[PDB]
Amino acid sequence: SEKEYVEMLDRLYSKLPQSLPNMIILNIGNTTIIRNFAEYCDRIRREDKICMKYLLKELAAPGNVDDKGELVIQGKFSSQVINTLMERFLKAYVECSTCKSLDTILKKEKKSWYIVCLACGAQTPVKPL
Amino acid sequence: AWPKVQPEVNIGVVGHVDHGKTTLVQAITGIWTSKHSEELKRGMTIKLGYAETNIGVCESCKKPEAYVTEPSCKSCGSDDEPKFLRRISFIDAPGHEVLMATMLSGAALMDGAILVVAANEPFPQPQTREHFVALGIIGVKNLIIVQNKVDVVSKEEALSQYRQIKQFTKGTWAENVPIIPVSALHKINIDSLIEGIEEYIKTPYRDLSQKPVMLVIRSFDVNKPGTQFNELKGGVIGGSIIQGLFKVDQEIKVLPGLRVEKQGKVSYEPIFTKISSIRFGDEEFKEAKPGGLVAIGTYLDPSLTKADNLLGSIITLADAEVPVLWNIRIKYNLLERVVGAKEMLKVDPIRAKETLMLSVGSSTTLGIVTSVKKDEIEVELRRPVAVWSNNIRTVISRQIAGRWRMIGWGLVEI
RNA sequence: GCGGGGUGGAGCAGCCUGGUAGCUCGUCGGGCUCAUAACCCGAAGAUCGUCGGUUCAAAUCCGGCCCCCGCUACCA
Ligand SMILES: Nc1nc2c(ncn2[C@@H]2O[C@H](COP(=O)(O)OP(=O)(O)NP(=O)(O)O)[C@@H](O)[C@H]2O)c(=O)[nH]1
Ligand SMILES: [Mg+2]
Ligand SMILES: [Mg+2]
Repeated sequence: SEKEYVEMLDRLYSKLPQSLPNMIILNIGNTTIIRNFAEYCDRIRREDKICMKYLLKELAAPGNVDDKGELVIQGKFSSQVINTLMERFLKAYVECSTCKSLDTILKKEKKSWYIVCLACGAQTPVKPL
Repeated sequence: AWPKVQPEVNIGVVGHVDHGKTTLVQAITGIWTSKHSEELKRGMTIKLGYAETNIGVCESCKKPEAYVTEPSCKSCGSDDEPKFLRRISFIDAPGHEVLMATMLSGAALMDGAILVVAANEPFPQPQTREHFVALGIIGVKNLIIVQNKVDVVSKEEALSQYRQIKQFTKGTWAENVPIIPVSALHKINIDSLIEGIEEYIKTPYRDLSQKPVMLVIRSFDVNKPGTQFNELKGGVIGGSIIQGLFKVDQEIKVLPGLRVEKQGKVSYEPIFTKISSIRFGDEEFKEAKPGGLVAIGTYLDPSLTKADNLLGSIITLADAEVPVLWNIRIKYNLLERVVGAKEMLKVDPIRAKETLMLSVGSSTTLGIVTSVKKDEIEVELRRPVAVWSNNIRTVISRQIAGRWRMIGWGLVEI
């Protein structure tokens, strides 16, 4: 068992010294088209069932996700207003308390929905909605 | 999403000064074990710390980078959520010599050990012997040896010290303790280190049958400066459970606990209470199972508990019974050399009226001997120790030039 | 809880009751003595941490701020 050091050193000698996608909300007719929703919330492990949970209540308009991952909204809205609206998801569930890394995920449970942070792991008392 | 499971295993992180110990526990957990201001301001380990993490393995990816301790697999490039195994924690010891006795406490708690060696100090450093024999007196022969800080030392010098330490393995209880090269800062090869903890250090078979005992290591008054009288929480006593388990609203006693004045002489008072909280890090569990330090707050006043007053005491069920003897007998076999010593002289056998230091589990005492026999002694103590089992692992030292270096291994026959 | 010290080579006075930056060990010069120490006299030395308000007018009333800080501990 002398090889238990050699290769481990050889690959020890190979380790020596994400951002928000620019959501472009456009409108044609009475709809809302986006560009990179297959890699906007899937950059932070956000389901298509859970990302359209609070937005349906905050816009009061029906809608669903597509097969590619894009999100279609029924209604006319500007670009930088969707974020100012969905702040109650962008700050209430996908942030942390001491790291501010944005690399966080939500949990689904039987009594509350927690904030699993891949920087620290800090949660808060909140009830899913 | 990943379950919330308390740790089921402890691992002793021991080694000499500047070895990369606290930075190793940072390499595994992401958090450090320097928690009192002096520890930072002096930059050396004075006391034992705590740190926690999980383990998940990506069933698809190759070994070992996928062995990451968070609900993610992205370091191996996979989208899958890894298989969870456990939640793993450590006992971060000091390297200093006036501070050695402390880690002996933790030696009675760990279910494993990762021992570090300095590639960038002359080997074998004196105190390394003392750590090795600490593990050998307590008897946790399960050891993972590591050479550290390899980024300044070349691969040939690393090989030479690897041969030195492969040799350090042969001829003792540790013939096959392995060496997996990592560096504690740059986060190199730590995946293979986690794999090593897993494979070679498994959690023992648990005994949920014996009277649940809690071995105190620390305690605090969480009542912050400015705490008004409406929200007063009890004083937390933290340790690790080894045999049995603890539950919410369990009726216990702290033993020995306080000193009080009794009958014209000195004695101690058994400290009775009801269990009000049991914590594992940042997760709230209603039961405490063995494996990992378990903090229990109760209906006790934290003035009796703040600032590590009761250091090392035991706590048992308020329907239990433990022998409390002011003067205890010991079967002690003497070390062949003084292990942490720069120059290893002989052991000068223990003569009557001498002063000796004991660490029982986590509790510590000074004592003077009253009846000196070759293998058996009866020593008068300044405080009675609680001996929950037969012939418990005490660790014994005599004072050398102001540094209490060990002299043998002892057994209290109750 | 946030607050204090901000000033000759120095040590602190010195506020509220605003117009001498105040006394002492020190520093150079002169007296007294046969000469030295002690004792008497004269000058030199910060010009108040700094912007700003009050104020005819400010260490002196205080605020903004730059520095030194300062009574204080892991909060399972
Ligand atoms: N480059 C490098 N520096 C390290 C590593 N581990 C620790 N250091 C740094 O080197 C110095 C000494 O290491 P230290 O962290 O004290 O290791 P230690 O064994 O825990 N020392 P002690 O237990 O006495 O407190 C510190 O400045 C520390 O940040 C490592 O793996 N690589
Ligand atoms: Mg250390
Ligand atoms: Mg004279």
